[PDB]
Amino acid sequence: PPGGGEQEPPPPPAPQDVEMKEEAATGGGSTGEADGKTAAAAAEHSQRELDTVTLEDIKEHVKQLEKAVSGKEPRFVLRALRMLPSTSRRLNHYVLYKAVQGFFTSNNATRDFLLPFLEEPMDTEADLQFRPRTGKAASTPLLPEVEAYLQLLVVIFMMNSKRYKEAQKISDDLMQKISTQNRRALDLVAAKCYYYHARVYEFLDKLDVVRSFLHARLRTATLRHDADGQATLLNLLLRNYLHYSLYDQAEKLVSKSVFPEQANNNEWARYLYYTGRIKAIQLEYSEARRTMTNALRKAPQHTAVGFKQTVHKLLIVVELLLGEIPDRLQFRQPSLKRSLMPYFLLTQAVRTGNLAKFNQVLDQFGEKFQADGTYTLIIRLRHNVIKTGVRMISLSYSRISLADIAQKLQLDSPEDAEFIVAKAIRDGVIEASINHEKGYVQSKEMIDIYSTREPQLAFHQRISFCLDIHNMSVKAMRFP
Amino acid sequence: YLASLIRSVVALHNLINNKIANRDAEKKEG
Amino acid sequence: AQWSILRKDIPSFERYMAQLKCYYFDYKEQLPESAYMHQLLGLNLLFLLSQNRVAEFHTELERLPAKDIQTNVYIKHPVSLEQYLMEGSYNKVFLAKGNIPAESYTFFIDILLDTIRDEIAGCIEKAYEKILFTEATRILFFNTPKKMTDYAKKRGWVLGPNNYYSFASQQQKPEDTTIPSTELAKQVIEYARQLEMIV
Amino acid sequence: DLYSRYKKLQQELEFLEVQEEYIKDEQKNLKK
Amino acid sequence: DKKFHGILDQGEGVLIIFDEPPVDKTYEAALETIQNMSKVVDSLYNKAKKLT
Amino acid sequence: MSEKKQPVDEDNWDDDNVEDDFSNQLRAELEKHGYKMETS
Amino acid sequence: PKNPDLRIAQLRFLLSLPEHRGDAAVRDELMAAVRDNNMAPYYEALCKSLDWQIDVDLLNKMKKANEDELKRLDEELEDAEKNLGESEIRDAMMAKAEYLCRIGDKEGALTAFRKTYDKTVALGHRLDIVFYLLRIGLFYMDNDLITRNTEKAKSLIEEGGDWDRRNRLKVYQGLYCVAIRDFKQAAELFLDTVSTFTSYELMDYKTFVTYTVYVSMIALERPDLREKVIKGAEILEVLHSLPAVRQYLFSLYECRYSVFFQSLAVVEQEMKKDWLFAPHYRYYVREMRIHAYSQLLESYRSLTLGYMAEAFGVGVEFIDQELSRFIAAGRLHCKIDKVNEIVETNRPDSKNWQYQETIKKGDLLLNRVQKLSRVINM
Repeated sequence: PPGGGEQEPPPPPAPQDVEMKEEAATGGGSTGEADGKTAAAAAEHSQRELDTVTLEDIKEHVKQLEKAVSGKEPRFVLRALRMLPSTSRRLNHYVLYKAVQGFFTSNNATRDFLLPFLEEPMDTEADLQFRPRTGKAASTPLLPEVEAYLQLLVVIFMMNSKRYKEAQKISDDLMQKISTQNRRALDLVAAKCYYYHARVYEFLDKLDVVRSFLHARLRTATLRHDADGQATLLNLLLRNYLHYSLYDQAEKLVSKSVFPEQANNNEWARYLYYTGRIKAIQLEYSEARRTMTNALRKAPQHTAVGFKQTVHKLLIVVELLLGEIPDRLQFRQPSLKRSLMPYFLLTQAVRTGNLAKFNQVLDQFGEKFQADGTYTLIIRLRHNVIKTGVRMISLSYSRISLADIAQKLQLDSPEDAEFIVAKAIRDGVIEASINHEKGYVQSKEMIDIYSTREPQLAFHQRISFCLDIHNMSVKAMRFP
Repeated sequence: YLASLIRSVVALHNLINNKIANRDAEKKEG
Repeated sequence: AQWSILRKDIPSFERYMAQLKCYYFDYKEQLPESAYMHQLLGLNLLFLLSQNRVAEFHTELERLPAKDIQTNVYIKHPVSLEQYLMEGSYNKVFLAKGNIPAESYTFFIDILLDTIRDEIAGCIEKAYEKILFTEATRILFFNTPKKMTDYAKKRGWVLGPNNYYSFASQQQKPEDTTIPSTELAKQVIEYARQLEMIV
Repeated sequence: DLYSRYKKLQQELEFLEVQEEYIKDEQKNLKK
Repeated sequence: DKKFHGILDQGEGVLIIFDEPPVDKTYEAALETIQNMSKVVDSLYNKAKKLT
Repeated sequence: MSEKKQPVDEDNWDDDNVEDDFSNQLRAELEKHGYKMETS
Repeated sequence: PKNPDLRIAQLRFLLSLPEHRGDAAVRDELMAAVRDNNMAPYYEALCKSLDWQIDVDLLNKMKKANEDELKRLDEELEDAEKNLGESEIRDAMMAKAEYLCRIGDKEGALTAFRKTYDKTVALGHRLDIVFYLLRIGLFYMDNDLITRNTEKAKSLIEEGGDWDRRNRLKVYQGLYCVAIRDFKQAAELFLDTVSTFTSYELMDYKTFVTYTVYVSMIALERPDLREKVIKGAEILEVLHSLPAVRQYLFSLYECRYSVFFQSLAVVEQEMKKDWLFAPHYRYYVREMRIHAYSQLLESYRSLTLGYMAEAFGVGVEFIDQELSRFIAAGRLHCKIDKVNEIVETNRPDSKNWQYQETIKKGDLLLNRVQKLSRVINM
């Protein structure tokens, strides 16, 4: 109390003041923009939702004693807000109760009164007209309530709060979404409640119970129209079915719901991660690595974020399933130190023709390979141990004797050198050909890639994308 | 590369010049 | 399932095996271990290798935590087999045929080798014209078999004066490639269309 | 009210399809 | 030292004489504008970053 | 902007292109690469 | 104090890291270490060398004497003489830190430099201190101090005085050769070789010529290399002194490739005796070996690698394996061959070169306006 207790009065009141006026001006601003000029995609909806991912998770973790978040429940226990006097009565109460919680002690939430902080705030004439207010101020008290992590009769405090909030969401979904479309708000609300309800089903039994309900929310999605609702629920529905290590992937191959068609640069980024995971395991290697490449370069705007460490981890494997390998560890992180040492020393052995070192890597770093969800490399990367050099030779040489290629690939027999090169050309490693008469493996024709109509194909791709930006820009620019 | 790109960037310049002048009259109405 | 593979029946074997897999798709699986499961999967794992469902082969392998490597030769036999199909190793498949821990897997392996023979055939059915009977022994297989009579009656490859004749499988390539003139004139039109017409 | 709102949305929708038509037509004819 | 427009062959002992293409100018003037257009997008990149 | 996909997470300063090219090819480059001539 | 000092940092390297080399460095360092009053840094250097010897307490009281003899000078000075700035308190207390740079470690010297930097008002005395920081950051190759004060030398100082910056031009590219920047920034401002006397600010001349001739044939192949270093005459004086260096030049320019390898063999082994050496040797030779190949494959388009067996060196299979490693490296634009034994080349045309650059820069700006269009419009 003389050391830290004197610096206990400054942390409540300024987050009680100006952080309160954030959602007070936003929730006032989002409501009036839901009333008039209802197409508010170009408004404060997005960045406030970018804040609720980032800011309010690190603005507060505990329920903020001396009445900053512990005071939110005696603040919003009494909200009528129904008619224009009932709002202006409560606008006086927004002045009164915030002043009382800024001065003195209201109902102090000592981590236990959460269900009477879900009835009586929802009671005392709380509206479904302010269903964004009930939607936000039920999803935001998940975050002091989960991140306490004491988990002692709080799992049901999670469970009741989500079912209250989603029954409010269902009551929106059937009754009068008059020019509002709370799906923009309630998508990440459906996500954030079910990131941790997934975590609840990590501490306890399996989470196909989530997936049956998540089909039902996706069944009521896609029927109205798609405005990010199908997009957010699809990545959620895919994740457990990929997280389970059963068969599980032909369900996604038949999942013909491939189109969100616009995803605000962030759903589309990790959507391409999960479908790249799928196309890699069913041996469609070349299409997988190029959409893994598209996923890697789409959201790098982060700070050592860890899933960037994951997409970078898979992409080097699938290109080691194609022979080529780039520089990888040139952007070393405080966490990449753990993940560079296996895979750089892995491809060190892949480029060489060594195998007793390669099996030494497997015994050294099998636990991390099993932890990363990549058991399958040992059955599929031993293929490209011979396919790396034969692509390297057919890139270097032009007309090789197959007798000479056996010692150069240390194949220890000249007669099966027909068969590997037959496997290379039938699968399309190199466009070369064999003369089965005196040992020739001769290469392609002369390079003719300017006067043979091929520059027109790439030039048509760049027309069809660049002026497509032009037409999409002119429509999107002039709203007034 | 010379006609499709440059016409797009000019129309992209009309994006930012509109959206700045839109909301700065919006936030400064009251 | 044991009766289905014994009676040489293709659509019914996968019919019962799917419902068996549906019974290892049990949601509430207390289920003390029926000791026939691992070779039962190995029947399906070898069968679905045999009809060239290689994409379905590797996506089925997800369900086993440590039985692939630590033990269980019934599952270890097809994945070591599929490893031998990868790099260059045709002959080890045909040599390690004669080693099965279970019953002989005969209805799987003969179709399995036959769908290797046509790949060797489809490599050797090219326009590369003539080889001899010793190339049939090396590439195709089998010093003097009934199989040389098989390909004599099915395909050509007739042993003439100690010489097989494979015909030219070479294409003709009739190309002008200015004949994309209508579609190229079409392709220019939607350029100027999409510049204009939104006024 | 639930039927009368529905026709009033149709009548306005038919109208402001006509006004976007000739303005797109007039702007073409104005360039000459 | 570019005194001459030809090429040699060791496998033939044969000197071959050819000419040069002077039509580089259109593509050369094209890709210098891309260096200009790369900077104007960077100019609009932080213009949207400084204010939304 | 988390995705909840986090949960886990000149010495060598510009070398890795040259290092991915050659690593250990008797880097002294003289005792065989220059000493061919006694073998010829 | 600091002026002949950098040869010591050579013998710190040469004695230590080649463990076989423990014969001659200690023969002329220890007799130099009992001289010059070198007392603080050599304790770890005596650990890696022969273990101990009792001259430590001999010069300990002698380094304490000259510490105290001039400490009592400038404390009596500041208590009696009342000028400040660049006063007698100034040059006595910089003589304390220059007693530290010659004798002590860096840490007492650098904090006395920061103590005396804010007591100055003239830029010439400021820059001479920044001369000292740059040299002591070059003693111990500490890459943190040298990046800072060079910006201090550029921005905060050298809008004033003049031609004490060419002394630090040789230090800007002393940084670039100890870095991997062996390519263009070193050879560009090494090219003004008109600075002659082997001073503190010009640490050596003849080895400076060898430094700027080794780095020079990577910056440029023939965009008139021959005017700046071969038609250059003031460079041609002192490479007339060194015959092996001049032979290394003219073998490459007059296309004598067999004697070029014998020259390049001596260079790489002579490079081993250097303390800014770590970026050079594995990268320098392989860049020059592929440099000689590229111009030799020029002027031919049907070469036979049997012609490399005598016009070039020997080793038919040696040329075969080294071209194979370099073609697979993405460099050395030609196509090696087996049993025909004809090294055919393939170089692009004008249009086949220009089409590749426009499709690389095209997709770069296309991706650039992909992301920008997604930042706007929500």
